[PDB]
Amino acid sequence: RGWFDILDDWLKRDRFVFVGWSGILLFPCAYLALGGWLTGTTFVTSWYTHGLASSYLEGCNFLTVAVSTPANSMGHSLLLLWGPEAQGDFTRWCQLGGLWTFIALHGAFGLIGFMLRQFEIARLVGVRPYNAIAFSAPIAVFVSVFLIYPLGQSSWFFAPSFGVAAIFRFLLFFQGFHNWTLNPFHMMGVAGVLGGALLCAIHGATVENTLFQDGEGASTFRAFNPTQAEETYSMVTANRFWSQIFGIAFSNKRWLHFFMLFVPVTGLWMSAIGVVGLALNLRSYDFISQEIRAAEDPEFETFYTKNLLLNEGIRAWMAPQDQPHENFVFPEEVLPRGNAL
Amino acid sequence: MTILFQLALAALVILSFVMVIGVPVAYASPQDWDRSKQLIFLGSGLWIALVLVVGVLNFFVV
Amino acid sequence: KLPEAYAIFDPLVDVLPVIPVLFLALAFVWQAAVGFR
Amino acid sequence: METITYVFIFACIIALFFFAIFFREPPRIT
Amino acid sequence: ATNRDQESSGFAWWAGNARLINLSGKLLGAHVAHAGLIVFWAGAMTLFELAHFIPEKPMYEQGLILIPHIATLGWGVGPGGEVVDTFPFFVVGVVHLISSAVLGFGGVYHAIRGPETLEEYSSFFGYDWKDKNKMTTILGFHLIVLGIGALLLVAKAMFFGGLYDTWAPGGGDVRVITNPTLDPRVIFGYLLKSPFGGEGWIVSVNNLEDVVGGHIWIGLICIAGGIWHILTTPFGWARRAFIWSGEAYLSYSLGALSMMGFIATCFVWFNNTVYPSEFYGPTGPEASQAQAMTFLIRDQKLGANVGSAQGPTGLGKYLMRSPTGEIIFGGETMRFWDFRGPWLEPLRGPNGLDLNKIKNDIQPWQERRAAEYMTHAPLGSLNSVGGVATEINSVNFVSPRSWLATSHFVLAFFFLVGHLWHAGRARAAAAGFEKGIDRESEPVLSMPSLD
Amino acid sequence: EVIAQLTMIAMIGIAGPMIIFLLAVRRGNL
Amino acid sequence: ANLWERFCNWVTSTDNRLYVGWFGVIMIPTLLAATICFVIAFIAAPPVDIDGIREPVSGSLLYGNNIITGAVVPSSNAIGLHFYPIWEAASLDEWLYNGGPYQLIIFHFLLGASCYMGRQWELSYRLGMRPWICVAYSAPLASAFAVFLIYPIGQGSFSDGMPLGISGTFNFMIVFQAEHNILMHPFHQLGVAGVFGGALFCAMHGSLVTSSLIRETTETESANYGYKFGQEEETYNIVAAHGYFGRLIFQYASFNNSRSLHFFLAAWPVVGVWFTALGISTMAFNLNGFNFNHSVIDAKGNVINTWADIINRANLGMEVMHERNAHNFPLDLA
Amino acid sequence: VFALLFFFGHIWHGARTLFRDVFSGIDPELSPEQVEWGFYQKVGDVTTRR
Amino acid sequence: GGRIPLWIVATVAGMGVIVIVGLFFYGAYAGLGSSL
Amino acid sequence: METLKITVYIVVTFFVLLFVFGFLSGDPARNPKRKD
Ligand code: CLA
Ligand code: CLA
Ligand code: CLA
Ligand code: CLA
Ligand SMILES: CC1=C(/C=C/C(C)=C/C=C/C(C)=C/C=C/C=C(C)/C=C/C=C(C)/C=C/C2=C(C)CCCC2(C)C)C(C)(C)CCC1
Ligand SMILES: CC1=C(/C=C/C(C)=C/C=C/C(C)=C/C=C/C=C(C)/C=C/C=C(C)/C=C/C2=C(C)CCCC2(C)C)C(C)(C)CCC1
Ligand SMILES: CC1=C(/C=C/C(C)=C/C=C/C(C)=C/C=C/C=C(C)/C=C/C=C(C)/C=C/C2=C(C)CCCC2(C)C)C(C)(C)CCC1
Ligand SMILES: CC1=C(/C=C/C(C)=C/C=C/C(C)=C/C=C/C=C(C)/C=C/C=C(C)/C=C/C2=C(C)CCCC2(C)C)C(C)(C)CCC1
Ligand code: OEX
Ligand SMILES: [Cl-]
Ligand SMILES: [Cl-]
Ligand SMILES: [Fe+2]
Repeated sequence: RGWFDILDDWLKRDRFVFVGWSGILLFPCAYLALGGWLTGTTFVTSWYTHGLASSYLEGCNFLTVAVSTPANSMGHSLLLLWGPEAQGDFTRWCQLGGLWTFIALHGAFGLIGFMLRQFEIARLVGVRPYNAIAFSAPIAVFVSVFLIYPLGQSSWFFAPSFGVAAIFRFLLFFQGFHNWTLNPFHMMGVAGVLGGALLCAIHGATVENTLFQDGEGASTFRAFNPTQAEETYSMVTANRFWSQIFGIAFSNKRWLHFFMLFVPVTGLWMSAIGVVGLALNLRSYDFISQEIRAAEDPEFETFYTKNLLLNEGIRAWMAPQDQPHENFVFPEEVLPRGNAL
Repeated sequence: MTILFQLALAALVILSFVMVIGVPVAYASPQDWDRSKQLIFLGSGLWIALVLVVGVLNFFVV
Repeated sequence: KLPEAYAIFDPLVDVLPVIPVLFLALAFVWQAAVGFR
Repeated sequence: METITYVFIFACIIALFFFAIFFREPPRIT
Repeated sequence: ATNRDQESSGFAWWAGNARLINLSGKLLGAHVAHAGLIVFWAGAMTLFELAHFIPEKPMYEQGLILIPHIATLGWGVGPGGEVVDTFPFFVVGVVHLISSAVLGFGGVYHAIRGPETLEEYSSFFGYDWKDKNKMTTILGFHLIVLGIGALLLVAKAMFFGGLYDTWAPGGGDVRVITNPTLDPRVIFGYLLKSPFGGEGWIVSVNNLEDVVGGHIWIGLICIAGGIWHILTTPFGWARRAFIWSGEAYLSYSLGALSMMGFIATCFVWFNNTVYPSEFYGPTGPEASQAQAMTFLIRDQKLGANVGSAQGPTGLGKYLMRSPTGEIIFGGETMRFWDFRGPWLEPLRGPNGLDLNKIKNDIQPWQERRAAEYMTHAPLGSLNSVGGVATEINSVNFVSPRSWLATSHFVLAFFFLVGHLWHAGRARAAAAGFEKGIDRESEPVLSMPSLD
Repeated sequence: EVIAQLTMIAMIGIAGPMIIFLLAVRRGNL
Repeated sequence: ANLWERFCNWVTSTDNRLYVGWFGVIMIPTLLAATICFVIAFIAAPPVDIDGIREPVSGSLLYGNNIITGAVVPSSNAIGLHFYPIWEAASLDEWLYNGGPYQLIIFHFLLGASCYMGRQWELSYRLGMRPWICVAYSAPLASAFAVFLIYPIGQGSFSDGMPLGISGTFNFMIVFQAEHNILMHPFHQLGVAGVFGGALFCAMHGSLVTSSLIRETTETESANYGYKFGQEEETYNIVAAHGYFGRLIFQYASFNNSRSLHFFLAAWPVVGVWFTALGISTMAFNLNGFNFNHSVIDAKGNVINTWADIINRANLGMEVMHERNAHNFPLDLA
Repeated sequence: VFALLFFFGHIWHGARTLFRDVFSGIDPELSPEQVEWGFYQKVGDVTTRR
Repeated sequence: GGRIPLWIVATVAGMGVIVIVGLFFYGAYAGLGSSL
Repeated sequence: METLKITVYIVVTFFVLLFVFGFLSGDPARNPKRKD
C-alpha cells in the first residue's frame, strides 16, 4: 500500500462529483476557461486590440459581449502573463488579449481532461468507451477552429473571439473571404449535423410512438422499469411502419445506435478538415470554368456568380473596421454597390 | 366632489383587493362555509354598488 | 391619457396588463404546494 | 461530358433506391 | 381526492387539465375563469394604451393594437382618422375590466366550490360528450350567439354611428352604411376568388357595404344553423365519419382556430379597408408603392419626364407595365402593383396609372401621405428599431401590422400542431391504443410479412 | 413614481402566493 | 363486396409494400409531378428572369451549371404572388422565361409533403400505433413552408422564395441576413440550439447505447449480430449506461427512464426547428433580429462599436450588392 | 490533415488496447452493485463494499 | 433540518431571479448601451 | 392551353373526390382494434 495507491483510492472514491486522476487536469482548466470567459465578458474591453467594447461594464449585452482575440501585432504569441509582452502586469495583460489565450489554452487542456475522464470512468465501470471516441469530434472542431486556423493565418487576431455576436462575425467573415458555404467539407459537416438532428428526432418519436402498454396510466412514463428485461417499444411494428412509409427501415437495434454515433461524429470531423485547409487560404472559392465563361459572356449569370458579388461587398464593406491594424482607407467611390442601394 | 370620487374609487380598489384574496380562501376552507358565505354576499353587494357610484360620479368630475 | 380624475391610478394602470400571466405562474406555485401530485 | 456524368450518377442512385426497397434482405422474425 | 392526483385520474400534473374531461362543473369553471382572463386583458390593455396615448402622434408610432380596433368602428375619431374624443376608449376599457370580475367570480365559484359534475344537479346543463344530440344543441345555441354578434356590427354600421371608412371622399371619415350588399353573387363571389396575387380571396374586400352585407349573411346563416342543430341530430354519414369525444371536439376547434389565425395574419398584412392605414400604418405593399411615388414626385418636380425615363435594365425607372399591361410603378415594387389605396387611386385611369394625372393632379396631401408611408414601412427589429436591418438606432418603431401578423402566425401554427396532437390522440384513444401497443395482441404480428 | 408602479406590482404580485399560503396554514383544500 | 369497397380496402390495406392511404391518393400524384418537373428543369430549363428586370439567371446543367451552382430558379418578380400555371402562359417558352416550373414544383411539393405528414398519421392508426410521429415531421415540413410559401407571402413575391439549388440556397441565406439580421434573431438562435443539440444528443445516445452493448459475440464478428430482429430482451445495459453517464456528470443529470430519455430526444430538435421555422415565418413580416447598431456611445457621444456593428458592416455589404440592377429607389423595402 | 486524422487513430487503438476485455461487449452477468451509487466506496473495486 | 417548505423557497428564489433579470432588461434602455 | 386546363381540373377534381369520399367511407372503423 504505497502513497500512490492510497491517492488512487481517494481520487476514485464514489462521491457526488467524481474526481479521478483526470480531474487533476479537468477541474482547474475547465473552471479557469469558464471563469476567465465570465470575467472578461463582465469586465474587460477590446478597445486596444480591436477598437471595440466587449463587456457588460461598457454596456454590452449578452449577445454582444466577447472575450476578443489579441491584436494582430502579437502574432501567435502565447501571451503568457509573465512573458515579454505583459511583463507580469495583470491589467495590461487583459488589455492586450491575454484572456483569449488564457481561455483558449486552458480550454484545450480541459477538453483533454474531459475525454480522459470519459476513458477513466468508462474503465472503472466496465463499459466500452464509445462516448470518449465520439467526443473526438468536438475536440477536432475546437482544435482546427481555435488553434490551427489562426496558426496558418497572420495571428490569433483572426481566430474566433469568444462571444455570440463575435462568432456571427466569424461566420460572415468566412462567407465573404473564404466562400465557406461552397466548401464540400463544410457541406458534409452540414449533412452530419442536420442528419444527426434528424436521427435524434426520428428515433425519439419512433420509440415514443411504439411503446407497449405496460401500465394503465395515460402518462406512459411510469411504465418503464430500468431493470426490466424487455424492450419497452416494438422494434417489429416500428420497422413495418417505416418500411411502408419510407421504403426502408432499421431492423438492427445495434446498427441503429452505432449509426447515431457515426453520423454527427463523422460530420464534425469532415468540417474540421475543411477548416484546416482554410488556415492556408486553401479555399473552394471558385469554379474556374464558370469564371472563364462569365468573363467572356456578360449574359452568363448563375447563382454562383451572384454569391461572389455578395462576397465582394462583404469584404469591402467590412474590412476597415474588422481589420483596423491594416488602416484600410476606402473612399466612397471605390465601394462596390449596385444601383441605388 | 373630486375628493369623494377618489374616496369611492379607492374604496372600490381596496375592496377588490380584499376580495381577490378572501373569496378564493373562503371558498376552499369547509370549516367556514357558513361563517363566510354572508361575507362574500355583503362583499359582492358592496362591490357592485361602488362601481355604480363611481360610474355616476365620473360624470361630475371627468 | 386617462381623464385627470383617474391620473393618480396611472401607475396601477401601468402594471395591470401583466396580471393574466401571473395566473399562469400562480398555478405553478399551487402545484408545488401540492407536490405535483 | 460533364452533364452526362452528373446525370449518369444521379440515375445510378435512383436505381439503387429501387433495389434497396424492393430487393432488400427481408427482415425476418428469427 | 376526486381525480386531482395521477393515481386516480391516470394523468400526470403536467397534463392536469385532462383530469377535467368528465367533470363538467369544474370544467365550466375553467372555461369561465379563462373567459375572464380574455376580457380582463381587453380591459387592462386598452386602459394601458389610453394612459400612453398622445393624440398628436399617429396611432402606429405608439404601439397600439386595441385602440385602432375601436377607432375602426367609428368611436373617438373624425375626418382623416383624427382623434376627437378619447372618452369612448376609456369606456370600452373600463367595461371589459369590470365585466372580467364577474366572469372571474363565476369561474372560481364553479371551479372550486360549485358541483364538480353538473349532471345530477341539472339535465339542461349537464352533458355527456357522447350525446350527439346534446352536443349539437349546445353547438346550436352558440351558433345563435355568434349570429347575434355579427348583427351587432351591422347595427353599429347602419343604426348607431356607422364605421370608419378610409375610402370616404375627402381623405376618410366615419360614415353610416345604408345600402349593404346583399347580392350573394358578390358576397359569395369573395369566397370563390383565388387566394393568389391580384385576387386575394376574402382578404380583397375593399368597401364597407361588402363588409356590412357579408355580416348580414353570416348573422342569419349562424342563426339558421343554430336552430338547425338545436332541432336535429346528426345523420348517419356524419356519425360514421367523426370521432365523438371531448378531445376530438377540441381538436376540430383547434383546426378551425388555426385556420382562422392564418387568415387574420393575412388580413392585417394586406387589407387597408378594415385595418385602415391611418390607424395601423401602411401595408408592406403600400409603403413600397409610396416610395416609388415619392421619388416620382421629387424628380418630376426637378424636370424629369418620368414616363419616358428608361432605367438601367431597360424597364422604365418610374413606370412600367405589369404582365397584363397595366401602368404600374417601376423598380422592385413592380411586385406590389395589386396594391390599392385612397391616396393612390385618384391617379388611376383605365390602363392603370394615368400619366396626365401624374403630370397635373398630384395634390400635396398625396405627397404627404406617400412620404409618411414610406418612412413607416413595416420593417423593424425585435427591440423596435425602425427600419431595415442595417439602420442605426434612433427611430423607436415597429408597425402594429408586423406585431399582429407575427403574433397570430405563431399562434395559428401552434394551434395546428395542437390539432394534429389531439386529433391523433382522440383517434387512438377511441380505438383504444393511446396508452401503447398490447403485447399479447400486437396487430403487426398477425399481418403477413411485406417481403 | 416608478416606485409607485413597483409597489403596486409588489402588492399585486404577493397576492397570489398569499392565497396558497393561507389555504395551507388553514389546512384548506388545495 | 362492391367495387367502391374493394378499392377502399386496397387504398387502406396494411399489406401493400408501400402504404397508400387516402393521404397517399393526393401525395403520390403531386409528388410525382413535382419530381418529374424538377428533374427535367434542373437538367434542361433555359434561363429564368428571377428578378423581373429581363436579366435571366441560368439554372440548368445544360446551360452551363454543375451540381453545386445549378438550380430551378424562382419565378419572376413581375409576377409577384400571382398564380402562373402553364395554361396562363401564351407558350411554354414564355412560361420557361418567367420561371413557371418553380411554381409548379413548389405547389405540388408542399401539397405532397403535407399529405406525407398525414400519411404518417394514417398508417400509425392502421397499425395500432401511437399517433405522433407526424407531429415530429411537422417541424421540417413547417420549415419548408417558411422558405417556399410564407416568406414569399410576406414579401409579396415568390422571386424572394428560396431557389431549388445548392448555391441558390446560399444566395437566399446571405440576403436574408442582410435584410433581417437573422443571426441576431433568437428564434434562429433556438434553431441552432435545436440542431447542434440534436446532433450532440444523437451522438450521445448512440455512443452510450453502443458502449453498453451486452457481450453476445466474439471479436471476429460484427457486434451487430448480437441483436436479432424481434428479440424480446434488450441488447444493452441501460443501468450500466446510467452508471457511466451519471458519474461523468452527476447521477441526476442522467436518465434512467428510457421513455423519458427518448421523449427528450424527440422534443429537443422538434421544438428547436419549430422555433427556427417560426423565425423565418415572422421575419416574413419584417419583425427582424435585434438591432444594436451604435448602441454603445461614450460620454461625448462618439459611437463605441461592438461586435454588432461589425456584423452590420458585413450586412451592408450584402445589402448594397444583392440584386445589383434591381433597385431604383434608396430603400429596399421588400 | 494527416496529423489530425492520425490523432483519431491514436484514440481508436489506444481505447482498444486498454479496453480489450470488453471490446465485443460488456459482461452479460454484470452486477447492478458495481454501477449503482454508494455501494462501493471506490468505483469499480468490489473489495470496498459498504 | 427540513423545516422551511420547498415550494416557498422556490417561489422566493423565483421572484428573486425575476427581479435581477428584470433589472437587466431595464438597463438595456437606460445608461450605458441604451443608444441615447 | 384550354385543353390542358380542362384536363387538369378534371384530374384534380377526380383525386379530391377520392380523398373525400374515401375518408367518409367509415374511416374510423378501419383500425386493427375496435370497429366502433
Ligand atoms: C361552428 C359551426 C358549425 C359546426 C362545427 C357544425 C358541425 C356540424 N354540422 Mg352544421 N351548420 C352550421 C355550423 C356548424 N356545423 C351552420 C351555420 C349551418 C347553416 C348552413 C349548418 C348547416 C348544417 C347542415 C345542413 C348539416 C350540418 C351538419 C353538421 C355535422 C357534419 C358537418 C360536416 O360534415 O362537416 C363538413 C364536412 C364535409 C365532408 C362537407 C364537405 C366539405 C367540403 C370538402 C368543403 C367545401 C364545402 C363547404 C361545406 C361549403 C363551401 C363554401 C364555398 C363557397 C367555398 C356537424 C355536427 C350535417 C348534419 O349531420 O346535420 C345535423 C348536415 O346535414 N350543418
Ligand atoms: C491542471 C492545471 C493547469 C494546467 C494544465 C495549466 C496550464 C496552463 N496555464 Mg494555468 N493555472 C492553473 C492550473 C493549470 N494551468 C491554476 C491552478 C492557476 C491559478 C493559480 C493558473 C493560472 C494561470 C495563469 C495566470 C496563467 C496560466 C497559464 C497557463 C499556460 C502556461 C503554463 C506554463 O507555462 O507553465 C510552465 C510551468 C510548468 C510547465 C510546470 C513545471 C513542471 C515541472 C515541475 C518542471 C520541472 C521538471 C523536473 C526537471 C523533473 C521532476 C520530476 C518529478 C518526479 C518531480 C498553460 C495553458 C498562462 C496562460 O494561460 O497564458 C496565456 C498564464 O498566464 N495559468
Ligand atoms: C386558464 C388557466 C387554468 C385554469 C382555468 C385551470 C383550472 C383548473 N385546473 Mg388547471 N392547470 C393550469 C391552468 C389552468 N387550470 C396549468 C398551467 C397547469 C399546470 C401547472 C394546471 C394543472 C392542473 C392540475 C395538475 C390540476 C388542475 C386542476 C384544475 C381544476 C381544479 C383546480 C383546483 O382544485 O384548485 C385548487 C386550488 C386552490 C383552491 C388554490 C386557489 C385557486 C384559486 C382559483 C385562486 C385564484 C384567485 C383569483 C385571484 C380569484 C379571485 C378573484 C375574484 C374576486 C373575482 C380547475 C377547473 C385540478 C383538477 O383537474 O381537479 C380534478 C388538478 O388536479 N390543473
Ligand atoms: C357559460 C356560462 C355559464 C353557464 C352555462 C353556467 C351554468 C350554471 N351556473 Mg353559473 N356562473 C356564470 C356562468 C355560467 N354558469 C357566471 C359568469 C357567474 C358569475 C355571476 C356564475 C355564477 C354562478 C353561481 C354563483 C351559481 C351558478 C349556478 C349555475 C347553474 C344554474 C344557473 C342557473 O340556472 O341560472 C339561471 C339563469 C337564468 C335563468 C338566466 C339569468 C342569468 C343571466 C343574468 C342571463 C344573462 C344573459 C346574457 C345576455 C348572456 C350574455 C352575457 C355576456 C357574455 C354578453 C348552471 C350549471 C348555480 C349553481 O350551480 O349552484 C349550485 C349557482 O349557485 N353560477
Ligand atoms: C480569469 C482569471 C482567474 C480566474 C478567475 C475565475 C476563476 C473566475 C470565476 C468567475 C465566475 C465563476 C463567475 C461566474 C459568473 C456568473 C454569472 C455572471 C452568472 C449569471 C447568470 C445569469 C444571469 C443567468 C440567469 C438565468 C437566466 C438568464 C434564464 C434562466 C434563469 C437563470 C437564473 C438561470 C485568475 C484568478 C486565475 C487570475 C487570472 C485570470
Ligand atoms: C381556476 C384556477 C385558476 C385560474 C384562475 C382564474 C383565471 C381566475 C380569474 C380571475 C379573474 C378574471 C379576476 C378578475 C378580477 C377583476 C377585478 C378585481 C377588477 C376590478 C376592477 C376595478 C376595481 C377597477 C378600478 C378602476 C376603475 C374603475 C377605473 C380606472 C382605474 C381602476 C383600474 C383602478 C388557476 C390557474 C389560478 C389555478 C387553478 C384554479
Ligand atoms: C363576413 C364577411 C364576408 C362573408 C363571409 C362569408 C359569407 C363566409 C362564408 C364561410 C363559409 C361558408 C365557410 C365554409 C367552411 C367550410 C369548411 C372550413 C369545411 C371544412 C370541412 C372539413 C374540415 C371536412 C373534413 C373531412 C373530410 C373532407 C372527409 C371526411 C372526414 C372529415 C369530416 C374530417 C365577406 C367575405 C363577403 C366580406 C367581409 C365580411
Ligand atoms: C384588476 C384589479 C385588481 C385585481 C388584481 C388581481 C386579480 C390580482 C391577481 C394577482 C395574481 C394572480 C398574482 C399571482 C402571483 C404569482 C406569482 C408571483 C408566482 C410566481 C411563481 C414562481 C416564482 C414559481 C416558482 C417555481 C415553482 C413554484 C415550482 C417550479 C419551479 C419554479 C421556479 C418555476 C386589483 C385588486 C389590484 C384592484 C385594481 C384592479
Ligand atoms: O428580390 Mn430577392 O430581395 Ca427581398 O429586398 Mn428587395 O427584394 Mn429583392 O431586394 Mn433585397
Ligand atoms: Cl443577389
Ligand atoms: Cl426600387
Ligand atoms: Fe434508443
